[PDB]
Amino acid sequence: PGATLCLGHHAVPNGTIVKTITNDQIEVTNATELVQSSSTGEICDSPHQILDGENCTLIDALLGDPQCDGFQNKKWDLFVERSKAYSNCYPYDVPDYASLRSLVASSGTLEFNNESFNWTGVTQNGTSSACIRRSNNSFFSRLNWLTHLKFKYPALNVTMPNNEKFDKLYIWGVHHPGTDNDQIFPYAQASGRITVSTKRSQQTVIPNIGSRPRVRNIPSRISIYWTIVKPGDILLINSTGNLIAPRGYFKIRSGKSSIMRSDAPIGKCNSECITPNGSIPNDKPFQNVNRITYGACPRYVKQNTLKLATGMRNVPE
Amino acid sequence: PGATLCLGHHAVPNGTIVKTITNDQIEVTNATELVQSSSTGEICDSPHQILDGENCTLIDALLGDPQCDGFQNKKWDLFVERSKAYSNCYPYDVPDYASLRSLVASSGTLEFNNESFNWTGVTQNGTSSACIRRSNNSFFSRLNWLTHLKFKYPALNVTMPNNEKFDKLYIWGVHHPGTDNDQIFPYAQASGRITVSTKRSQQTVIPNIGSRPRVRNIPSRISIYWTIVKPGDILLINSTGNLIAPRGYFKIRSGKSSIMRSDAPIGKCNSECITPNGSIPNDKPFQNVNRITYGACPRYVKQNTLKLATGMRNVPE
Amino acid sequence: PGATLCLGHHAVPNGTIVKTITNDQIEVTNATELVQSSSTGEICDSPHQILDGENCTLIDALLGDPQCDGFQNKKWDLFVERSKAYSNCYPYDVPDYASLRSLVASSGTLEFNNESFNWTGVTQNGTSSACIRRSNNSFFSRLNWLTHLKFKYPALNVTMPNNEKFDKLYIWGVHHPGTDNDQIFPYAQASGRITVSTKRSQQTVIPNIGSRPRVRNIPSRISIYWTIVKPGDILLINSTGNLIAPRGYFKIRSGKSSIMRSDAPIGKCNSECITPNGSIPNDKPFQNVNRITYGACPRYVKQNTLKLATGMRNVPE
Amino acid sequence: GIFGAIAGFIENGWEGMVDGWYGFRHQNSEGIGQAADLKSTQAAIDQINGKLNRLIGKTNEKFHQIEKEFSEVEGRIQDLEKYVEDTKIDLWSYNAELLVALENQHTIDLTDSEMNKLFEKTKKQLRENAEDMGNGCFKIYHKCDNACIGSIRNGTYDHDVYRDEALNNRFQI
Amino acid sequence: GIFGAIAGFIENGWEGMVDGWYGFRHQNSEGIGQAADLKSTQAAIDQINGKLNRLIGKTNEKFHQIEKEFSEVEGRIQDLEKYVEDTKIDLWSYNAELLVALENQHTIDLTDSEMNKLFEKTKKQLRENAEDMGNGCFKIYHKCDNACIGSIRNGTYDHDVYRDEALNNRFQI
Amino acid sequence: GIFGAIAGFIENGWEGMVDGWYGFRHQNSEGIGQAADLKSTQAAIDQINGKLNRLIGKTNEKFHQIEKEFSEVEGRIQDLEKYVEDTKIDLWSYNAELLVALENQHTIDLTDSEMNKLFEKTKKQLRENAEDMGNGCFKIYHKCDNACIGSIRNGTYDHDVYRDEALNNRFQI
Ligand SMILES: *[C@@H]1O[C@H](CO)[C@@H](O[C@@H]2O[C@H](CO)[C@@H](O[C@@H]3O[C@H](CO[C@H]4O[C@H](CO)[C@@H](O)[C@H](O)[C@@H]4O)[C@@H](O)[C@H](O[C@H]4O[C@H](CO)[C@@H](O)[C@H](O)[C@@H]4O)[C@@H]3O)[C@H](O)[C@H]2NC(C)=O)[C@H](O)[C@H]1NC(C)=O
Ligand SMILES: *[C@@H]1O[C@H](CO)[C@@H](O[C@@H]2O[C@H](CO)[C@@H](O[C@@H]3O[C@H](CO[C@H]4O[C@H](CO)[C@@H](O)[C@H](O)[C@@H]4O)[C@@H](O)[C@H](O[C@H]4O[C@H](CO)[C@@H](O)[C@H](O)[C@@H]4O)[C@@H]3O)[C@H](O)[C@H]2NC(C)=O)[C@H](O)[C@H]1NC(C)=O
Ligand SMILES: *[C@@H]1O[C@H](CO)[C@@H](O[C@@H]2O[C@H](CO)[C@@H](O[C@@H]3O[C@H](CO[C@H]4O[C@H](CO)[C@@H](O)[C@H](O)[C@@H]4O)[C@@H](O)[C@H](O[C@H]4O[C@H](CO)[C@@H](O)[C@H](O)[C@@H]4O)[C@@H]3O)[C@H](O)[C@H]2NC(C)=O)[C@H](O)[C@H]1NC(C)=O
Ligand SMILES: CC(=O)N[C@H]1[C@H]([C@H](O)[C@H](O)CO)O[C@@](OC[C@H]2O[C@@H](O)[C@H](O)[C@@H](O)[C@H]2O)(C(=O)O)C[C@@H]1O
Ligand SMILES: CC(=O)N[C@H]1[C@H]([C@H](O)[C@H](O)CO)O[C@@](OC[C@H]2O[C@@H](O)[C@H](O)[C@@H](O)[C@H]2O)(C(=O)O)C[C@@H]1O
Ligand SMILES: CC(=O)N[C@H]1[C@H]([C@H](O)[C@H](O)CO)O[C@@](OC[C@H]2O[C@@H](O)[C@H](O)[C@@H](O)[C@H]2O)(C(=O)O)C[C@@H]1O
Ligand SMILES: *[C@@H]1O[C@H](CO)[C@@H](O[C@@H]2O[C@H](CO)[C@@H](O)[C@H](O)[C@H]2NC(C)=O)[C@H](O)[C@H]1NC(C)=O
Ligand SMILES: *[C@@H]1O[C@H](CO)[C@@H](O[C@@H]2O[C@H](CO)[C@@H](O)[C@H](O)[C@H]2NC(C)=O)[C@H](O)[C@H]1NC(C)=O
Ligand SMILES: *[C@@H]1O[C@H](CO)[C@@H](O[C@@H]2O[C@H](CO)[C@@H](O)[C@H](O)[C@H]2NC(C)=O)[C@H](O)[C@H]1NC(C)=O
Ligand SMILES: *[C@@H]1O[C@H](CO)[C@@H](O)[C@H](O)[C@H]1NC(C)=O
Ligand SMILES: *[C@@H]1O[C@H](CO)[C@@H](O)[C@H](O)[C@H]1NC(C)=O
Ligand SMILES: *[C@@H]1O[C@H](CO)[C@@H](O)[C@H](O)[C@H]1NC(C)=O
Ligand SMILES: *[C@@H]1O[C@H](CO)[C@@H](O)[C@H](O)[C@H]1NC(C)=O
Ligand SMILES: *[C@@H]1O[C@H](CO)[C@@H](O)[C@H](O)[C@H]1NC(C)=O
Ligand SMILES: *[C@@H]1O[C@H](CO)[C@@H](O)[C@H](O)[C@H]1NC(C)=O
Ligand SMILES: *[C@@H]1O[C@H](CO)[C@@H](O)[C@H](O)[C@H]1NC(C)=O
Ligand SMILES: *[C@@H]1O[C@H](CO)[C@@H](O)[C@H](O)[C@H]1NC(C)=O
Ligand SMILES: *[C@@H]1O[C@H](CO)[C@@H](O)[C@H](O)[C@H]1NC(C)=O
Ligand SMILES: *[C@@H]1O[C@H](CO)[C@@H](O)[C@H](O)[C@H]1NC(C)=O
Ligand SMILES: *[C@@H]1O[C@H](CO)[C@@H](O)[C@H](O)[C@H]1NC(C)=O
Ligand SMILES: *[C@@H]1O[C@H](CO)[C@@H](O)[C@H](O)[C@H]1NC(C)=O
Ligand SMILES: *[C@@H]1O[C@H](CO)[C@@H](O)[C@H](O)[C@H]1NC(C)=O
Ligand SMILES: *[C@@H]1O[C@H](CO)[C@@H](O)[C@H](O)[C@H]1NC(C)=O
Ligand SMILES: *[C@@H]1O[C@H](CO)[C@@H](O)[C@H](O)[C@H]1NC(C)=O
Repeated sequence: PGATLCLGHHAVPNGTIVKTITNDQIEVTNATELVQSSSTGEICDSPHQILDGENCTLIDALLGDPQCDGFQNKKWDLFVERSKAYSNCYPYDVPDYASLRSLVASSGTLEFNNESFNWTGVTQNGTSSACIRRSNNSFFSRLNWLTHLKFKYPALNVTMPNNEKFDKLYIWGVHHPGTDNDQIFPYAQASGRITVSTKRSQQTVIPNIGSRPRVRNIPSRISIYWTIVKPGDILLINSTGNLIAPRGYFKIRSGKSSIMRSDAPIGKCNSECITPNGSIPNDKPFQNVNRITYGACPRYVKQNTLKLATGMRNVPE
Repeated sequence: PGATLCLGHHAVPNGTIVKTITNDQIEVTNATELVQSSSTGEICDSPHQILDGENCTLIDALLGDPQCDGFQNKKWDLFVERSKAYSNCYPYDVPDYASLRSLVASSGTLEFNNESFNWTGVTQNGTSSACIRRSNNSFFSRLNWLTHLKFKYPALNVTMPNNEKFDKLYIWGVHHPGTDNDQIFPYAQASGRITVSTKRSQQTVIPNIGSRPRVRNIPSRISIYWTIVKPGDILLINSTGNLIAPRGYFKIRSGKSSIMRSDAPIGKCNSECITPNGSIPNDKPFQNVNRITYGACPRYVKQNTLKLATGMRNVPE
Repeated sequence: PGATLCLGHHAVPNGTIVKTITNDQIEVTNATELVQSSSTGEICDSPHQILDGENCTLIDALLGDPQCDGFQNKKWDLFVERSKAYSNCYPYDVPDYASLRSLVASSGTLEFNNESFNWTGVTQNGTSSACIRRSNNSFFSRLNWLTHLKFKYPALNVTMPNNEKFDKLYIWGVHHPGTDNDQIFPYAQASGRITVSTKRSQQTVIPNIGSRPRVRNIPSRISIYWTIVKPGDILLINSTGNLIAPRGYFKIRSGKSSIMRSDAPIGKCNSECITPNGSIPNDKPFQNVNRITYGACPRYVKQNTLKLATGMRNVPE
Repeated sequence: GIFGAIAGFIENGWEGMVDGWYGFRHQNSEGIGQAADLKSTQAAIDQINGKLNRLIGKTNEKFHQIEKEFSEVEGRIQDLEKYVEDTKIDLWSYNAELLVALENQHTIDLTDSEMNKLFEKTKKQLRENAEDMGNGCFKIYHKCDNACIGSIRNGTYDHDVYRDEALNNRFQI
Repeated sequence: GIFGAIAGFIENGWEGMVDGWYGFRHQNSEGIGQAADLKSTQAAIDQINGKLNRLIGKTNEKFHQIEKEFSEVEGRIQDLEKYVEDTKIDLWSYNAELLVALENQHTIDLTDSEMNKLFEKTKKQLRENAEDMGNGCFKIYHKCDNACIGSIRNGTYDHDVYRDEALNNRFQI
Repeated sequence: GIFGAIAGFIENGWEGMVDGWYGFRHQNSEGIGQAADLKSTQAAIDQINGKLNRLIGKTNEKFHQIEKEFSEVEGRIQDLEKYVEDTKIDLWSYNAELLVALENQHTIDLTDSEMNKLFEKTKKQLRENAEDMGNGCFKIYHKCDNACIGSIRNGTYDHDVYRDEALNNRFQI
């Protein structure tokens, strides 16, 4: 009689369809998903240092809007800005807002050092009803609104050397009055000029008198500027009025920090990859959750599924 | 005697040469071209909505140069600018011309809504011999050149709320006079200032008196600016002279519109892919006609031919 | 007895490990390196035309700082800027420095043509102790510091047509005085204004009086601007003071020129690929020496080694 | 597919083989049996694990990048930011699509290869004692009990022991 | 190339086979004939059509982009626009070159595979009734008329019917 | 790996074969010899040289680009310059990694293929005069001196000359 010996291979009742170079649908015994397509919906608070902005934008926390006093000197890996944030101080604009937001975000710190500027000849600490701190009229905590002393505002010519190892970031501003009265009451003279300079740079700004639509009842504006001063360089501030002076400098660091816009809640959990939709697992090489990511993340692709065969062709009985 | 049975394969007298991983020239029985390298030389008028600029740039049609009156309120998928275009109105410049051209191009509409600004105290509708419309002196149709009323030009402080669902685009300008006479005749006073503002933004511009090389006999210039006003925000225009006022706003849309520079004729035909050289077929995955494309187009590559084998190796008898 | 016939293949005692799709370490008989990871440390002077900046930045050589007089009218493929470079003339800044540096670098020439501007009414050739040329007080060689003639500085209104085939590049400047005295001594009047224009463009600049930190004992500054004038266009300079005038124009070319920051020595040798670390061989398709390259260069990758198998699997006895 | 065993000369797979990917079925005097071949099974699995090792858990860290959503119209710089991102995403999407298509074609081919290699090895082992029937089965021309079949599966079968019996059965009239 | 049939042990192709890609020529008592094998032919064609389905008519829509030609010198922003575009084009040009080279190597290999598979299937069908001559031809050791050849081409040949005749012819002295 | 010869049914390579990549060892009445096969050797080498021709000495010229190092903090434009470059480098690094992995898998497979093709060609040449032992060796069932072995290596061996001797030795009891 003899014998029969048959060579063969397994099969499964429930195969999965994959794509190949020659066939868009071929059934294999098993496959695995290469595109991460879901999130829990929370931003995990570990292992990255998360700073929830709550009601505050980064720029508001920088300038020192009263609601942002809790942010002083804080550090982050990722600053999270919420869509409910709003400003509640003197109305302002920042020419090239996006750049200042970016450079502070990537620096990753609000560390601020007070300096004693020689402001002799003027009244310091000007305040406004549009910027309430603890029921009192107030102002941005990091800024010093200078006004007349006994109806004179003499020329200011003030210097501050950088003897540190690091770059200093100075934030400052110009007051644009709504009317003639808004120029006379604080400075009691026709017109101001501001020149802020270093060995390597200069910025001059002229106040422009004129009505702007009222914001929290104020038709004036502050325009915010910045100046980086290198080690061994010197800051020079030369003003005849309308100067919103710095109280000191921010430390500028380099490292891995950033900023993200998200309304996802922060959770107590541990995930390396953050998206605005929430943290996502990072086992897969690709993802279609969000193009915006932070951390050790899969690469964003347009496909919502890509199946890698992990078994042979399935040829059921 | 028995038999002989031979296995074999076909061959052709006229094979084609392809490239492989191991050989730069191997002959196969058949191949197909993957790089589109020709055009008919016409831009097909279907299925995209084409707007031929003819003598007009997009910016001229926007401002309302007299030769561009036929463009009022038109829409496009693709605006086509011709190298023969020329301006024939008051000479002007647009700081960041390229951005305004871009944002209007992608909006895809010249839809304009007139608004009634309260211009009491000045003479409206100023005109010039450098801008002829129907034999008469005229001006840009979308702009309102304000001048003195009885040798006075009082301060203007005019407001316009945005109560719409969409962003409004305001185009406006400043007149820079060529001489002292070009300042006195229209405004009859020393110097103008313009501040255009919203809750979120402000732009101030000062006229600068001075001779520029004459263009169509005019040594003055207009400088063109723009302001986007969001729903619920308010436009504020504050001027003491030299204001080229808006007559209303443009609708700003988002969608798939763009602009292309081309001298190709428009034809009556149907093609999904437009290049400046003409429409091209889009059956192939790649093309070397032009890096500039619009529509469902093959991807631009540097190679002028890439042949995909569609048959076996050719081994002739 | 018969015979035995065995088929086989070679092997080597010293195989090399490569990566594959299915195995991260498999031994083959031979392999070759695809990533260039070393340099000699010199920039080869052939076959590209190298211009060693030595103590001079490109911008200093352009303006004509005294130490850079040897650079007049030179051409380069690659301009090499050294970290020891320093300025030794009147202190200056260039708004958008990086753009001017770039456009001159890519033009690849310092070819300068003198022009005779009609400067009647003023004193030409102003000089300074901060800019010593051959023991004498001097100035930037390509710039003309205009001052009063007999305590008057009349309005200047000067024209220069472009009748050439090429674009002309004009470099010019404004003097910002440190004090009132620095305005009176040179111009002997309150304030200057500069408008530089063409048929297609205009730039106006106002001097701003104010103390800046002293650089080589000078608290004033020059701000440098540029203007390109097309064939058939005309340059117009209109000033009432503080103008640092051009002496002519630079030719602007297009071609393959660039600029690189490097402290590597220039050697007498021949290499097509330059990096800031030195020239590198270009036999390999990839390199991990520097992302900055010039010439026929391997493509920068992050890996420091990638081994291509050039033999079979090694299966030792 | 490329070797012709799986979905080729082997008509179908075996749903009842649950302890390996490749194996042997036999019929002899003592009945009909099945056993998995662990070495071919492990060869295929090790290759697939090699691919997975190159794809799973290998992500890159990125930190501060560019903005990718915008609330205002801005023109030229914004157009460039958007185009850079769109360009990047299309290039990665292409990479991902091609990677999976190529890897899957290769997985199908390497699994077919392992089947073919096992078949070939078994054929050579049997020498003149069996004939290939064309469907992955050998007709063995001698009495081949459970220990004999085991010997073939373990690579220890001595063809000389049965050659006289087999030749006599094969080359009969 | 990788299987060794096309441009290998098959000396050359047949220009006179115009109704299929693979096939059979024979010589027997009734003459010399040729017939295409439709199943191998269709197997190769279906795979090539699979590639074409992934390459032809699959383009992406793009609309507003960045500018890519410039009439003025501008410096930094323009340098960046140009570099982004040049970067993109080089990356796509690379993708295109590699795609075609890989696909072509694979097409050559899969077509060789189909030839080899047909040869192997035919060899197994003939059992002990034929010997392989090494050039893609079998010497069949029995009378094999047109219907018999047809039976081999249609997969219906019963080797047992001819085995006695063939063994006697083969193993003669 | 995919054909099963190299690191498969051929147990190991030969360190003493220094004049070719593939070859023959024999044992006969006149001793034990070794000779390289130049045609298989050249086939493998030509394919590898084809890859090298596509990779070595093929660089692209670039000239003025964007800046890639910065001494000052600047924000938005600088962020974009850095991101463009980082994007480019990651995409090229990916291309390089994948290229080498794919090419190496293919080199290993094509070299295994050439070994298999030589084995198959030799097997077919010997017809009924030899049997495959399963380890890349044939048992030849006739007296086969140095000239006879040479004939097999040169593709000139006439199997009919020895067939009677071989059949008688093979099919003995
Ligand atoms: C179809 O194909 C896939 C891929 O080949 C198979 O899925 C794999 O299955 C194995 C074995 O079950 C899994 O191994 C286990 O991984 C666990 C970690 O899982 C998480 O993390 C990984 C990232 O590394 C993610 O991919 C995954 O989704 C999870 O989020 C370990 O915890 C397990 O360890 C267990 O055993 C060891 C002892 O050996 C112990 O040390 C542990 O304590 C624990 O008990 C284990 O290693 C593997 O994760 C799966 N891979 C993938 C990509 O999913 C399917 O099994 C296969 N299907 C069939 C039917 O065969
Ligand atoms: C060498 O290799 C190539 C690719 O394998 C072969 O070219 C293909 O040939 C087939 C058959 O002739 C072509 O099929 C026909 O396509 C027509 C549409 O053509 C246009 O559009 C496609 C995009 O989809 C473009 O690629 C192409 O260039 C054209 O611009 C259809 O109209 C045809 O349909 C006909 O038959 C059907 C019935 O089956 C009817 O419905 C129709 O009314 C009509 O009568 C047909 O489908 C195919 O387009 C070609 N592909 C390519 C990429 O070119 C060569 O034939 C081959 N050479 C040899 C000698 O074999
Ligand atoms: C392991 O694998 C590699 C790649 O297959 C082999 O390396 C190759 O070896 C050959 C032969 O020795 C080399 O060929 C020689 O190239 C020289 C030029 O070398 C430089 O330039 C190339 C770029 O083109 C660089 O890749 C290389 O690193 C060098 O910088 C020629 O000058 C040689 O020519 C000689 O012979 C000819 C006559 O045939 C004469 O015209 C010449 O005058 C001269 O005498 C020669 O062509 C080749 O460069 C190597 N390639 C690579 C990529 O390195 C190893 O040999 C191999 N190892 C083993 C043990 O086999
Ligand atoms: C430093 C200083 O002068 N603070 C003043 C401030 C400024 O003079 C003014 O904002 C400059 O533009 O003015 C404050 O009052 C004016 C303010 O009064 C409110 O009641 C009203 O709502 C506003 O429209 C405006 O008239 C201020 O609070 O801003 C007082 C402050 O001490
Ligand atoms: C609104 C208005 O004032 N329109 C005037 C216009 C302006 O005053 C002037 O352009 C402001 O710079 O001047 C017009 O005339 C002056 C013009 O006369 C031409 O003949 C000559 O070609 C020019 O050089 C210039 O002198 C004008 O047309 O521009 C009259 C217009 O009503
Ligand atoms: C063209 C001209 O006026 N040249 C003067 C120059 C300018 O007036 C001045 O730089 C404008 O700001 O002044 C020079 O002297 C003043 C200079 O004197 C030095 O001794 C001192 O070190 C400086 O602080 C300053 O007071 C000059 O060299 O700059 C003379 C020059 O002729
Ligand atoms: C310029 O016009 C605006 C709008 O009419 C004036 O602003 C309004 O002032 C009233 C009180 O006078 C406030 O109650 C409104 O809230 C203001 N509206 C806005 C939109 O700000 C403005 O006062 C005018 N300026 C001058 C100097 O007359
Ligand atoms: C400044 O100079 C320019 C050039 O000389 C003067 O412009 C010319 O004026 C004449 C009439 O006076 C015209 O015919 C020319 O067409 C003008 N040329 C150019 C290039 O515009 C200009 O008038 C002078 N300005 C002053 C205020 O005197
Ligand atoms: C404004 O302040 C600066 C700093 O005190 C003054 O500049 C110094 O002037 C002295 C001589 O008066 C020089 O020796 C120093 O080198 C200068 N220092 C710097 C940092 O420049 C400047 O003179 C003051 N300006 C005015 C107009 O009083
Ligand atoms: C098939 O079913 C088993 C058991 O339910 C499951 O574990 C496996 O993942 C499934 N496989 C596929 C390919 O769906
Ligand atoms: C944020 O503002 C909202 C709205 O006014 C308020 O209800 C909430 O208490 C504020 N939260 C914090 C943390 O200040
Ligand atoms: C700077 O301060 C000095 C010294 O008081 C003064 O002379 C000068 O006018 C000031 N300049 C400005 C622009 O405020
Ligand atoms: C993540 O958030 C974005 C917001 O733009 C949304 O469009 C996207 O679909 C979300 N994805 C998932 C998986 O929730
Ligand atoms: C060969 O010739 C035929 C008939 O003229 C033609 O249809 C076919 O496209 C040609 N093939 C090649 C590869 O050139
Ligand atoms: C465009 O301008 C040219 C040149 O002046 C003229 O001949 C033509 O009629 C104009 N076309 C239109 C459509 O206005
Ligand atoms: C704005 O208009 C108001 C009201 O007429 C006036 O007081 C003010 O000076 C104007 N400002 C400007 C800059 O024109
Ligand atoms: C398309 O137009 C461009 C203009 O730059 C030209 O350079 C290119 O060669 C043209 N291509 C074809 C196929 O006509
Ligand atoms: C092995 O050694 C030889 C002789 O020393 C050398 O030429 C060759 O390059 C080496 N091969 C490897 C793979 O290291
Ligand atoms: C460059 O400057 C240094 C430092 O002052 C000096 O020693 C050297 O001689 C200068 N070299 C040239 C070429 O001018
Ligand atoms: C330009 O020069 C002219 C003629 O001298 C003069 O009238 C005018 O005021 C000057 N303008 C400026 C801005 O210097
Ligand atoms: C080249 O120079 C750069 C300077 O940034 C340095 O970081 C890099 O490691 C150098 N590479 C080599 C191979 O010397
Ligand atoms: C074959 O190996 C298995 C171990 O898996 C063993 O149980 C069996 O008895 C062995 N049989 C022979 C004949 O070697
Ligand atoms: C084989 O099949 C063909 C149909 O294509 C038929 O004409 C022929 O008669 C068949 N012959 C046999 C012997 O089955
Ligand atoms: C085989 O070829 C070689 C040439 O390399 C020759 O030396 C040898 O004598 C030949 N032998 C036969 C039998 O053809």
